[PDB]
Amino acid sequence: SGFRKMAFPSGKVEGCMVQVTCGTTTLNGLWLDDVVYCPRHVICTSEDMLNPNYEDLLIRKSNHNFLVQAGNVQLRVIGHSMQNCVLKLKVDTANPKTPKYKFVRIQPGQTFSVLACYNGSPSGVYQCAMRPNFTIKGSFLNGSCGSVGFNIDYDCVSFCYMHHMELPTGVHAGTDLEGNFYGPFVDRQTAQAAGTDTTITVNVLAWLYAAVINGDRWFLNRFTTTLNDFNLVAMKYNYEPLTQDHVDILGPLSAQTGIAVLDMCASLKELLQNGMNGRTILGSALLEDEFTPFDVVRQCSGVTFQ
Amino acid sequence: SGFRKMAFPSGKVEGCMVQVTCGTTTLNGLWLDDVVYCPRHVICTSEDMLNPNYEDLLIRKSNHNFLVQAGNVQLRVIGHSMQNCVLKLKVDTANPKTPKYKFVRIQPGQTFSVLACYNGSPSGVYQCAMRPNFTIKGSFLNGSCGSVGFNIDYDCVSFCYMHHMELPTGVHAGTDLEGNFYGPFVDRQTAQAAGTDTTITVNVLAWLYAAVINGDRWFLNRFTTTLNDFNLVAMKYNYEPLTQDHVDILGPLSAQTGIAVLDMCASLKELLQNGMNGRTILGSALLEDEFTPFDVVRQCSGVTFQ
Ligand SMILES: *CC(=O)N1CCN(Cc2cccc3ccccc23)CC1
Ligand SMILES: *CC(=O)N1CCN(Cc2cccc3ccccc23)CC1
Repeated sequence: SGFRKMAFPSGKVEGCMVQVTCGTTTLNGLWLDDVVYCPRHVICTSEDMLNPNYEDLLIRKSNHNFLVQAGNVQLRVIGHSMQNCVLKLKVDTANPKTPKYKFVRIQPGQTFSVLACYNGSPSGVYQCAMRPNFTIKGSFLNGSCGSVGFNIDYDCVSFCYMHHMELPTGVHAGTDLEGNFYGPFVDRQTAQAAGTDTTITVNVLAWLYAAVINGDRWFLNRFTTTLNDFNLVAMKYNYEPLTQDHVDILGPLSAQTGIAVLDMCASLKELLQNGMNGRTILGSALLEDEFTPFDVVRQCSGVTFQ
Repeated sequence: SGFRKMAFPSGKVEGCMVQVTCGTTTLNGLWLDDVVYCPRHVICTSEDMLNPNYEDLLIRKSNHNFLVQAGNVQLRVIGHSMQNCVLKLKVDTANPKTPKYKFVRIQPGQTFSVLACYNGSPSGVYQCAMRPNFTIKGSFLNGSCGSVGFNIDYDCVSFCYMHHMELPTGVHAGTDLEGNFYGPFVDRQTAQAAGTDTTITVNVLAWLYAAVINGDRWFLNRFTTTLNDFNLVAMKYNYEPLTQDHVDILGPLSAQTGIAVLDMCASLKELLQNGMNGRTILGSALLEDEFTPFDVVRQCSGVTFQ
């Protein structure tokens, strides 16, 4: 028993992190096979960031201008190209520690682990959700860019995020591993506004099911409700609307606890209107939305990986 | 910027986890050099747990009764001994992935990372604190015993915890790597009561300093206070008393924020008496005590490891 915000084990990713230096800037890169991936703003100076023309700046760089280091081993760049907002550096040595991997573009509300790195070296690991406004609320300092987010399925590492920037508001924005930003952001030093950050309703329900599995049952009430009636209340509190796909995804948790989704929705409705009255659920005084239904099943059943 | 409950990277520990089987029971073991460490209750049946005589049960076991597996590689046990509540299985092959390591017995209030494992395979990683009553509030299912807690300093893994049991109350108890339980618990299926679980005051202060570093300053008030006056209020709310050693440890955070410890204590005092009024600090509606002052400095300065 117990419930924790659990990250994936990071060992398979630790062996892929390298340090990338171009001119004076030093960021993290991700070394898979014989290619290193890193944010293209590694080629910028502090002055270029206000309005960078990446194509023009990249012309002034040659293969020998990029210094890639893996601990103390040194890689020779024999080819470079820009793909959207990431640089692909072809090196001479394939990474012997390359795991079974895949590049995936996640959807808002999905969760992943971040391996925060500085100078190519791992600093720590934590779990987070992609917010509905395509930001993440991470922990990143200068030099952490190029750190990656990932999931592990079976023996395969699915890379889904590379960190690029901190917004003036303190939240974080980045790309998939093909270099397409999540959200409308651009890699330029200019005022950018994220949208409204709504609560991931299907995740909150999954976490309420986790609470019941672990013995916190006080919020379970007599009422029930309808999907339309619930969504009308949810949207007033900036909760994402619930759809039938969401109800389908919660089916196995319903089956294990004997509590129907709409009944659970009626408990949530009352929690939104009346608050929590100074009580807690799974050790929290706020409704938590960084666990997907799959995260709950995974943790409550003990799924392991390679 | 940002602040997250961050675990250490787990790769160095993942390569040390093995599966240990004796008779019908299968737990996790920790393979360092040519020794495997595991909970001694691996030699018990479900019936033995009510009142086990470990010395007598261990007599009925020989070296070939223990099956240790590392993925698909198999270790041959050539010597076994009991040290307090852990078994030390001498094997024929030294672990090639043995890191620089150390065994350490931590003090209540210190934090560490747990690598939750099942059948010798990693499932996830999370950070937790040793509570003042020597329990931890983990996430553990059947088969997770022998999972270990650890810290990383420089290039050295400091093992400080091995999981042994779940109390009837849902909290977790275990030993150091010499097999001495933390707290008064015994590895036997009997009703055991943990003491009162108090809040780790010095950690709460460190986290308030983290909040100020990250821009949450609303709780900062006009008043100040004295150590004696603060402790008188803290003990009413089951907070650990603050000592001068605690004030000394917080010195660097005081220097970086320009806020004196006693001034920060006066803010906490008002938070304890008046509550939080539906506001949050670093995304939480509760005062958080699972960050040590060192965790805050580490995260807010970007310390890396091997
Ligand atoms: C994450 C990291 O290591 N850095 C982030 C900031 N900086 C370059 C950079 C990249 C994208 C946008 C942006 C906007 C303003 C200032 C700097 C920016 C390098 C280090
Ligand atoms: C953690 C784990 O894998 N297990 C814990 C429970 N069990 C054996 C065991 C060990 C210590 C105390 C105790 C008390 C009651 C029941 C079982 C107990 C094996 C699996």
